[PDB]
Amino acid sequence: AQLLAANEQKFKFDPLFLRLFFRESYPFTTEKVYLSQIPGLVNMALYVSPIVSGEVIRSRGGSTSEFTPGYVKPKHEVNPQMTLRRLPDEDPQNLADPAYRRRRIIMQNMRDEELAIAQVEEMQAVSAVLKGKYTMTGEAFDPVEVDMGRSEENNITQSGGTEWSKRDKSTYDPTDDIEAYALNASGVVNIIVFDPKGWALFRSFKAVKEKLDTRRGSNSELETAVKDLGKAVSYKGMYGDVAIVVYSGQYVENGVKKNFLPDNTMVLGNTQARGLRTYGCIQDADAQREGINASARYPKNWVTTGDPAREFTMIQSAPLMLLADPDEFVSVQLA
Amino acid sequence: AQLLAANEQKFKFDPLFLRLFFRESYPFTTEKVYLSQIPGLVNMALYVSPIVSGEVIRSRGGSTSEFTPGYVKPKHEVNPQMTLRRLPDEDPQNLADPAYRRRRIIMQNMRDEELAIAQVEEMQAVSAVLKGKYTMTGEAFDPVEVDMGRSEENNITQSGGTEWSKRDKSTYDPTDDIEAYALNASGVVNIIVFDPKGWALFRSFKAVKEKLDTRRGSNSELETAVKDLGKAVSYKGMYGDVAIVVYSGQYVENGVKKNFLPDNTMVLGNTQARGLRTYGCIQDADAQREGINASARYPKNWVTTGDPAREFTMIQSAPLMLLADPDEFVSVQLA
Amino acid sequence: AQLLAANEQKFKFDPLFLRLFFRESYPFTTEKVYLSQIPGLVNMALYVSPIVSGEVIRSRGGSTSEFTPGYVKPKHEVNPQMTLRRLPDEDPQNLADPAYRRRRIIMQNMRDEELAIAQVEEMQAVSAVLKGKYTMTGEAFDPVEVDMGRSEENNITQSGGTEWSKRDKSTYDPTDDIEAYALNASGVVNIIVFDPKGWALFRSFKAVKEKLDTRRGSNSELETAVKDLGKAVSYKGMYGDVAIVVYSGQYVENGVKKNFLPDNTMVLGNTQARGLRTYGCIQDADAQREGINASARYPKNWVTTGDPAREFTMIQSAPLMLLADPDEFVSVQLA
Amino acid sequence: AQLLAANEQKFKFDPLFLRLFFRESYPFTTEKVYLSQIPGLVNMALYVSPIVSGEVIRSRGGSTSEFTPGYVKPKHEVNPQMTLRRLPDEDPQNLADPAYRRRRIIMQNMRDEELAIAQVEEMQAVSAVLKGKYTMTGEAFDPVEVDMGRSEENNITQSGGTEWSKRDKSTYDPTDDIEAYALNASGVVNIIVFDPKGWALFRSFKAVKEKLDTRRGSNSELETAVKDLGKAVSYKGMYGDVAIVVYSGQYVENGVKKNFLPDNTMVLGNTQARGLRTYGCIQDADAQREGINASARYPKNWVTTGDPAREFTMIQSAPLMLLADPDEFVSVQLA
Repeated sequence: AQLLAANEQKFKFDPLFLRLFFRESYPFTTEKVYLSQIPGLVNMALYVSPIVSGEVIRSRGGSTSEFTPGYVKPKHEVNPQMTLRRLPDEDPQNLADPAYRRRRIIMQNMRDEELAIAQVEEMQAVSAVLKGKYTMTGEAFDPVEVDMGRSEENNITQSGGTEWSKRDKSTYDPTDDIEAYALNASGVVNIIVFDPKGWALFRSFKAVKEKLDTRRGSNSELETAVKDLGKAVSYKGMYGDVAIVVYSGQYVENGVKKNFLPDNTMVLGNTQARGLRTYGCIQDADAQREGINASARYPKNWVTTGDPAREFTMIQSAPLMLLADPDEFVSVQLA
Repeated sequence: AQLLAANEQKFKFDPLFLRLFFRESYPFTTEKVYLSQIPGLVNMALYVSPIVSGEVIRSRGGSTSEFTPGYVKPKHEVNPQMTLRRLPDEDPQNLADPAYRRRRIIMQNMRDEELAIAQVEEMQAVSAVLKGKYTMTGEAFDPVEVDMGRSEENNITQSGGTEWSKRDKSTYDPTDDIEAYALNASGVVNIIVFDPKGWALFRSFKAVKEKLDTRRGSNSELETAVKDLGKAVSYKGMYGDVAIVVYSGQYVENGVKKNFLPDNTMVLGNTQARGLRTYGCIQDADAQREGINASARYPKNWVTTGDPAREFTMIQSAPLMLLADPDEFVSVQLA
Repeated sequence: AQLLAANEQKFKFDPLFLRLFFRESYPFTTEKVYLSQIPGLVNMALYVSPIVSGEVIRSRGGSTSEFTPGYVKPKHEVNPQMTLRRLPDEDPQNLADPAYRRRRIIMQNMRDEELAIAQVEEMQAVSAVLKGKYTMTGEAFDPVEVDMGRSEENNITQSGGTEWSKRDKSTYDPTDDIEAYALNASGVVNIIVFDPKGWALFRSFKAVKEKLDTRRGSNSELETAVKDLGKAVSYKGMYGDVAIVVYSGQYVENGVKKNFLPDNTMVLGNTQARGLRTYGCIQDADAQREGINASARYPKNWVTTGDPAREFTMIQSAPLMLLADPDEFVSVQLA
Repeated sequence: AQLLAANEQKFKFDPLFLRLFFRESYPFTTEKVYLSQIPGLVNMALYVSPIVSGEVIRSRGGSTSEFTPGYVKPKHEVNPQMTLRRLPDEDPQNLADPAYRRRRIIMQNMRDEELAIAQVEEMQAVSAVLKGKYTMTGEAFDPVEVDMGRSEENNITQSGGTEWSKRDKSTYDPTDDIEAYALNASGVVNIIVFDPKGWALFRSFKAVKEKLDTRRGSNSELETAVKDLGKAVSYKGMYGDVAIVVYSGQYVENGVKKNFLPDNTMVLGNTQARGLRTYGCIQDADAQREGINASARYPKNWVTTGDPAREFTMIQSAPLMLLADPDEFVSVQLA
């Protein structure tokens, strides 16, 4: 079987939530996740006298510091009969040999394993910061609930009383609503990412059109972070100070494709927020034997004999997508 | 007798269906097409505790998986009488040379042959995502039937009861009808490609021309399809969570021009829906000698003798356009 | 006499009816032009069994293929007594040399000469796409009629019914009228070339200026081919999906300048339309002696003896501006 | 132990006050900070004939001198239990090395320390420019007062009969009121930076948005100096000759965040105003031996033995932010 060196992917296509807020990652060397080891936030400086004295600063973890990671180990078979996809610049002549066919099917399995894991991680991040709460479910797995600690003031519901869909489309100005909803953000917002359906009603107002910018974007390197995600991510322009992004990602359930976000919703927040990317241990004999207990991903290839005399491929991981301060965003439930 | 390396075209101008739905291709190393050998889609990551053996993600195929490809091989004359278009100041001295003239005419003949094969692929694709059924028939070809698996709920006919035409053009709103039609789609819908006359009445609604956002800089990179296909595809604008595309493409029969789509239809579709581009084997005596049995296209230039003492150039293929999920679309038949 | 190879112009400034619709050129090797030799259309395909052989594919579609090229050979005399545009600080005393000045006047004569061919070619193009019928009639030239094949339904006049002049200039939307004239075009339209006096009334409608996205640098890339001929061509901008451009080129008669298009005229065409730039044969003994029977232009410098004792320079060309599909464009006579 | 030269930080994150008003710095070689030692201002010339010598010029600067700065000195331990951040594309082999892990911990502790000092260095600046009065407190410090020498008229709070909150929101123009506030500013006003809670009140006026040209690009230098703080500061636009900034940075208490400015307040000044950055002696036994008595910061690492047996890293400085003309800024307490 192919060794552990079969890890040649080096593709960074994290979709808009692991790249914009959850950039930093903290893999752990224990079964669970403890927030005590996390550096946390810096304190004040606390004026003291001259050399007379001096007191030591300890960065605590607060109240809750024990979470259970979402361990995952999806498996594929490497049956050497699947018809290989016609990737470009592929000569069938140096392809008929099994030594290359198997070597490429292994890489294909690695690619779609990594894609599934990363997409589940993004689903986890969206479930985390769309409402602040979160849960872990699954067949043959004990349910687990994770609570960030989102304040109730950051879950503004537009349906109650005053919506946006029942106002004049040529006289109503939605800037005041945006300011009133972003006032309680605990920090200046610059990202107001919408939904594909939710953006239509917002843009339908005429007052936004003239003020809205389309000048290619002049915010930051964010346009570079968007151009790679050309399919499900669109960058629109300037609201005057903040950037507008419409994101329409999809994920594949049992047989049906669904969006990450609830249909008519939007979020305000900051592009400089702190998003934890904690990971548990890869509870495998080989990983512990090779000192790779603290890692984000773990590929493995082997051949099982006797009853299932087949060769398999696994990518084990354990995400616990976490947010430092849940109250730095506002989740508007539009209607 | 030119060599077998005469396939230098590099013209990826597939017309709006081989590029939005059937982006994934699969050559086969066997005569028929065994759909069970397709790797298939990917489910999320379904969680398991790291003490129990994981479940193998296997490509569960359908009840029927043994299809027959539609072998197609057009051949052309290379008689050095056909006039040649003038490339910009391409040294007209060498034109009189027959050796260069035949080599030049081979290239144009190959472009014509390839264009003569692009259309059968989309004659298959239009039937596939318009009805879920397709018959391959022709002179000296035994009829073949392909049942994609489309159900009744994805073949709504507007004539069944209340129709759009027999309403009031200035007051009626079709958004509710569009939502009802998209309800039974088994997945997100964002593309509703129309007909050149199936759209002239939908726009006639007073509410539609107000709701439709015809502004440039629209949803996504889909406008690239407009730039590539400036001859048959237009992009009318936005409609909320769905774009408006008018496809007046035409295919030419023996002497006449005809439309791909019937006059009054629309397709509630997903731009991310996967479509198979499976191909059969090149069932040619020469092809097996060089190991080109599993390939998409196969050119061959040769010289016939005895009765038709001329020389021909032929291109063989076997397109079997397929969809993994036929129920991902809705074919509404307007009236 | 100067050598024939002294033909250095390479400054093609074709005015938007030879660079937008008539890109492809077909020089001929026969005194007349045989349209049947043009490639034209290619049939779709035939579903054939892999065993039996298919039928040969021919080049059909055209019936009448007889046309008379409009031979044009203007000449200039090259006496060295003219006044010349003094190059800024390049000719301190080189002008004193008669040979250098004569070579300069030869170059300038050719530069002025090519315009007398470009103007007639563009006039041919306007005659083609404004009515579909063209007449060749001049002194010492027999009158000949050429008909593109344009149907009568594409020469619709705004006078019939309610013209735009007798209409509201504040509330009415001409988009309905524009599209009502656009179905009978056989292909999506995106070019609406106007005449400034005809375009003046269309600009008046408030719905236009509300919809006329005059934002420069739009997704349309035609302006790249427009700014080169900025003398008489503007670029008004986008109109949703279609592109509005104003053309006011004026061709010089014997001493007077006349507009290419009548005042209240407008066209609907596609920027990727196929236009033929077929050329006849230069029926000159000198060209035939060097095998230049098939070419676009053929300069000739030669000195006369005895009665008109001077030196002359001819340029001979046989332009036969043709259209593949004459019904693709629609020419409306505004009112 | 880490060498004293291990001071590789090169991060400049001054929060909009040390980066715009308090540029120049004056570290001191004496324990207390004597104000009478600043360079000061200069007389004009004192005209003198060129036969007689002129009096030598002497500039002193200020009278009240014997101030006393705070002597903040935060510490940190290097307990090698912290879960180190997974730096992108770093190998796991190096993480096993204890020396590299210790160096990484020291480097992170340096960042945490330096982010703890700038908080006081900015709280002092905010307190100085709101009232010109600022007291230093803290356990075991004997609170020390700082009277900048403000006038009384430069504290105009809107508390009369008419305030900005209880008047007309459509016809009132705040230009006159802003100019009346800026009249007693001892200079030309240039910055009207807001606290966002107080900003939202000003933003509601239509007379503001009818003239607030919030075009992207502040002045070509301000937005260059403020993009680094994408988390705390934001730029609104230009109000004519002046710009508007919204500062929302928060200073953290022992466990809780607090705002630098009172919510409904604004302050007016200039970007060219001079602000002193006087420091004091770094009263350290080793710093005296290394000839660094007068400096801005002083890192130190040591290993304690026996009772608090650990290894400590400490940063110590002495900030005594000052101004030359404290009465040039006007702090309006809105209502």
